[PDB]
Amino acid sequence: INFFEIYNSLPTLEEKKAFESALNIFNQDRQKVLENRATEAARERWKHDFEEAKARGDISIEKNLNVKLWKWYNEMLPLVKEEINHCRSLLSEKLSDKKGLNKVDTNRLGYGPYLTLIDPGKMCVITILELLKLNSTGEGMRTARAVISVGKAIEMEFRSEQVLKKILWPQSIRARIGSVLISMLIQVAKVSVQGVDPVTKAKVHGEAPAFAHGYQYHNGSKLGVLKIHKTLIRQLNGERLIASVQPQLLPMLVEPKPWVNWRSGGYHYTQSTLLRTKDSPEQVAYLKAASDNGDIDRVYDGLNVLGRTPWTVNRKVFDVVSQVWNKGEGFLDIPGAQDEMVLPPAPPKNSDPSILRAWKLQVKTIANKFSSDRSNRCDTNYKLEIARAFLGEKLYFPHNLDFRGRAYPLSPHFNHLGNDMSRGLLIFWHGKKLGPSGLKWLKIHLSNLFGFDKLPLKDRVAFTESHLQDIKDSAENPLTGDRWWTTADKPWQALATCFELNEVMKMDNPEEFISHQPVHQDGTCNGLQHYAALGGDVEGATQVNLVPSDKPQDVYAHVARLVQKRLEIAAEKGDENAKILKDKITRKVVKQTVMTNVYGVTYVGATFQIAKQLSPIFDDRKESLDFSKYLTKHVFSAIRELFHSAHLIQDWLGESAKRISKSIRLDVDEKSFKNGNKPDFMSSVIWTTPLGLPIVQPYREESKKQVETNLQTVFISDPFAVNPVNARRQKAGLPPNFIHSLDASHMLLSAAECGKQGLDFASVHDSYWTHASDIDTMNVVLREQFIKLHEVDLVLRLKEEFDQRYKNYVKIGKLKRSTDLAQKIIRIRKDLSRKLGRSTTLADEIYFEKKRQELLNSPLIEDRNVGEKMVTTVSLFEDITDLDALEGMSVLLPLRLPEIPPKGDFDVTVLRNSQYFFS
Amino acid sequence: SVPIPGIKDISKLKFFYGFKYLWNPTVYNKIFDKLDLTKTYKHPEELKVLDLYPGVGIQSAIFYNKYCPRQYSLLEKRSSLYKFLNAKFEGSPLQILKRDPYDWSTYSNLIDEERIFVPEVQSSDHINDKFLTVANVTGEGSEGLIMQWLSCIGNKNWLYRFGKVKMLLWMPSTTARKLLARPGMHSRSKCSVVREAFTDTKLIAISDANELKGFDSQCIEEWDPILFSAAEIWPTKGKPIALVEMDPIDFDFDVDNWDYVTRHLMILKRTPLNTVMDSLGHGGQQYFNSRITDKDLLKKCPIDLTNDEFIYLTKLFMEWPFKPDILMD
DNA sequence: AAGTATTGATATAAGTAATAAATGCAAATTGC
DNA sequence: GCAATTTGCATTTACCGACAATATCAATACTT
RNA sequence: GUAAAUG
Ligand SMILES: *O[C@H]1[C@@H](O)[C@H](n2cnc3c(=O)[nH]c(N)nc32)O[C@@H]1COP(=O)(O)OP(=O)(O)OP(=O)(O)O
Repeated sequence: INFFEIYNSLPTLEEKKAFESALNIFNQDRQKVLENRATEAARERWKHDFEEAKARGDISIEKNLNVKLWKWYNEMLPLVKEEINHCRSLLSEKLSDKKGLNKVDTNRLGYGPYLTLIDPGKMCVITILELLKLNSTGEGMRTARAVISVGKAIEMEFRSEQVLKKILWPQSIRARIGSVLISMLIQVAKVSVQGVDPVTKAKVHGEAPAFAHGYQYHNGSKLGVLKIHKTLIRQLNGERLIASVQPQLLPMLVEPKPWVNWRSGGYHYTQSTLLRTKDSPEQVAYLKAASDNGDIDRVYDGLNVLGRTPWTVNRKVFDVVSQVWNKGEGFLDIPGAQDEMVLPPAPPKNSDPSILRAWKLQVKTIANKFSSDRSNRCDTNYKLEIARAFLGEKLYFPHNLDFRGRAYPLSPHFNHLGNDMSRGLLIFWHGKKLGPSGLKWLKIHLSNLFGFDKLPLKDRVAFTESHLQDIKDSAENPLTGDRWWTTADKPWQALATCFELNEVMKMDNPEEFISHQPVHQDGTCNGLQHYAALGGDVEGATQVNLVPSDKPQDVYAHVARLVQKRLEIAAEKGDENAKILKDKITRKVVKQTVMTNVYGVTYVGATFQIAKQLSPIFDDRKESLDFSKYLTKHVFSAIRELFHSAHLIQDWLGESAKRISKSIRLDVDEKSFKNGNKPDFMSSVIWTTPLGLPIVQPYREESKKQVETNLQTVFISDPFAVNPVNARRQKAGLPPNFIHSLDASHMLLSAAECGKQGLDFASVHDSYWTHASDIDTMNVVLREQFIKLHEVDLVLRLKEEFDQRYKNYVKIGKLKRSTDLAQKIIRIRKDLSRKLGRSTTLADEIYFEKKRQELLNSPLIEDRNVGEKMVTTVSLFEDITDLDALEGMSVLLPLRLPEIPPKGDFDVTVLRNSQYFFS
Repeated sequence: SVPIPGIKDISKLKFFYGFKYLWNPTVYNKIFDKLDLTKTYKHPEELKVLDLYPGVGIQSAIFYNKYCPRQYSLLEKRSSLYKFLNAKFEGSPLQILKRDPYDWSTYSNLIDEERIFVPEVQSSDHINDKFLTVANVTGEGSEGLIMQWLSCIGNKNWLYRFGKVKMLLWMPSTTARKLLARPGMHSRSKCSVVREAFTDTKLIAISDANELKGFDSQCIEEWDPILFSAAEIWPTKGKPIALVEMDPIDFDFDVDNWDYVTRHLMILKRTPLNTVMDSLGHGGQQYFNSRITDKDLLKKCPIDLTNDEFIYLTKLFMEWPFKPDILMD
């Protein structure tokens, strides 16, 4: 049976739709089975195996593993019920007069509801699952997550049980409940082990506990492991019965449930959150407030359209991939099977210590290469196994957003954001007529898949026409031939398109042909495009293809020419690195650097990327770090001299982020913070995207503190306790976050409009994918949505939003005492200190300012007069136009963000006629 | 006939790496008189002394001009200090060597094949009579080397294969307190346990007077440290400095098992032994509760345990039928 | 006055050492 | 003001000399 | 922490 071939064989769309409905009805049950969680089936299986073993009367431990687990569950249940009894006793009593008791009730409210029955399932499965989790075998696991993972699994059970009908659990509570439950499991975990006496060498039979607590020493720091007995190690290894409760995430088989709330959507029976919040309470609070208000309907529509497109696996490409994999040696991307690591020969101990350390570094290099190849082989094997399992089915991909808004799939193993193989093994499920333009668009897609996207459309089609013979030969013989697709920039997608085009050319009339291969439309340097659109800079807009034209300018080619000129003038002087690198600078070696410069990649990241692109050439094979850093310096000089309008906006955003991260609330900080003189900064940069999604930057100073648990004190960090913000992280992360939010907003608008028009839309950040027949309509939609997004002044709206949200805030700053303005501040403080009777401090000044705002904000007219009469530290600065010009005692300053950098003139509507803008 | 470097001469030195030296011939002669090193070593001529981190060399010069051993050895790596030593001690009968005492292969080379320094071997019954070691490890960072030598005492691999060798050790004042902690004291640790097991120590000298409150009074009165003020050491920024005498003694137990038991017990140094046995292995609490018939030991904390009690616990752990493999570590 | 509790420091092990030499990215940030 | 100084966009996967360290004790803080 | 992938 093969549903894809059945679908292709069905001639008419009416019975195609009927078959689709029948397939949906049939696969509903399979989807439910796939999403099933083993928190009840495991218990039923254990009970059944125990009963059958008892009925038989004779069994052995290997098949009695489930019997032992059933015994453990039976012995555990009374203890957890007793704990719930204690919980009810402490919680029910209304009196709240603690008598210095050692009893803890904070966890009790957490684990009261439902943990009386299903809980032993989770303790058993998790403790068994983490068998050699963090190299505790030296058998065993680190207690750090062992308590946390148990607690997290319990929380997920509460959340999973609610969808079938304290939103975020604290790390302290999760650690407490995990510790309690693991201790209870340790108490009654028993196993029989036979030993030999040392004195008499006689066999002994004696039961021993299964799980034992312990500690280990690593470089002078305790670790606190939790170990498992040898007999259980053998039985688990000899049976391979993991029986996990959380299934690995897989592509769906049914249309994903449409997004309605921030917690409802995605998988049918597994809950998901609209944002990939790294357990930050502020982001969750803001997202929930936005969802309750109901102003992200367009985001919901965009996500629904992104997730509604069905996929399937490409059998023809999968066969070639499987053949290469079964051969098992080095290929385009598959590293090949390295059976065993070869230990290099070592020099004798009599050799020099420098030679000995050289040998040690050689062995380290060999080990690193072996480990990298092992990891890549494991990833490829996982991906191939999933592809083989899902071949012939109707895939789906529910999508999710990170805290900026960019769209990612929910299945992290097999998706279209993977590598070249991952993208190649996927084709659209629906078949659409190629039409008059589909043949041209397929040829263009192949042409720019080989990497020749710097040439016009007619030249690309001419190149495809020139190489059609090699296309046909390659598709006829994927191997045992010229292997032409191997030379392509993206060989696997190139190979799939070669198959596609060959099948087209064998057909007499290409227009009647039904194609499935997606067609990639992408923009070049999306960050530069968005900066040009924001700043209205025509000089950059013409450089990055915003303005209509007939020849597509290449920013990468331009910067490559500049770097070549720099290396030429350096080689004229006579630098050896200049001589080496002068002629071998290409587009690719600076593509990543220039693309991610807008993204905020620093010098080290630039060196890493440029070395990554330099390595495959092997021209500098042994070590190219010095060449990498010199070349990054030159590339940075070129980028600086090239871009200025982008840099103005970047600097404005960064400096505003700094001023926000150095701010103090007027009202919250009035409470004493145990410091007085030095305040703590608790404000994070927050803004709203044009769609309506509120963004809260999570960068904060996270400090680990020991939390008290039954087993030990676990050294974890609880994010729920608010902490001072990381000003440097916020300043360095505001610009790229803003740009990526704009990218995601444009994605969602374009996806919503395309879905309304009826297209099949799949997007990977900048690139948007669609059938070859719908490329023109998608392009029109994209340009319209870009116009709608950038018609208004986004930077001006951002400044207005900042000034409206942060109206009643003050900043701290140091100013010279010699300033006459500072003298009046001391004059006001002298009266202020005397009235209170104690020394005046910054906290007292903030309290006075809040009192003034209390008089000003009062709707009563008589109250406003007193506010004007009351003069405070912030009252002095109401007349100073330029705070920077005025700026030795620390004094309060009002928070005033700089006015937006000058906006050039550019009618963004002009790109509607442009064709090389996004292609 | 060896000139002691002058305080001005030490003053010219720029790099000390954090190692505090002493420049008082009076204090050195008082310490030597207290030690009475001629009692154990009744041949001044037959003595062969190896020093580690000699530094300025005032102690070495005083020792040579007082005893005149057959060959005095100095093992230093610091460039400036080596230059100073060669400049000041040129033409002297003293021998200057440029090596690194941290590197294990240094002693193995020096004794085994080139044999620039050939020691002499002695039986383990009595104190060695030809080989003496004097060390200065006052640098704060290098306190781990002291524990390494303490373990080498038991392993009989570094230099104690020649016999039992007396060590004249300069130590940071905090490491002295860590090592010389009587049972029940707050500063007791596995370092103190291994010190008690392998050697008997007498705190010869200590600079800071206030520091003496951190030791045990009955041991202080018997030891009689030669107190000196803090201004007698050239680098005055560092913490106080102590000297100990390290005499290896005979012992009878399995070193690896004893190390494992002490290490896994003193992670919890205040929990009663009624419960901490479980950390050793699976069912260890039950097994040791069954085997031990003494209630006092069942209630004593590991910080109060003595070496005899630790050896008894090691013997019981060996007698355990289901003991896990310590060698996995 | 009686207390009790939350916070902060210090040690733990022992060859991925230390200290000074070395070197490089610079810059936005953190000590005095 | 001055010297040093420690990092620097998002998402996912695999692997490991090993990754969120823990026990205890005193000093400050709070409550009665 | 190491490596890789994507933008
Ligand atoms: O900088 C890291 C590193 O020292 C250590 N660490 C964390 N996870 C691992 C691991 O799997 N293997 C090794 N050898 N070391 C590890 O902890 C430090 C702190 O880690 P981060 O704060 O960067 O957080 P996270 O664990 O999420 O990092 P990563 O695993 O994603 O890189």
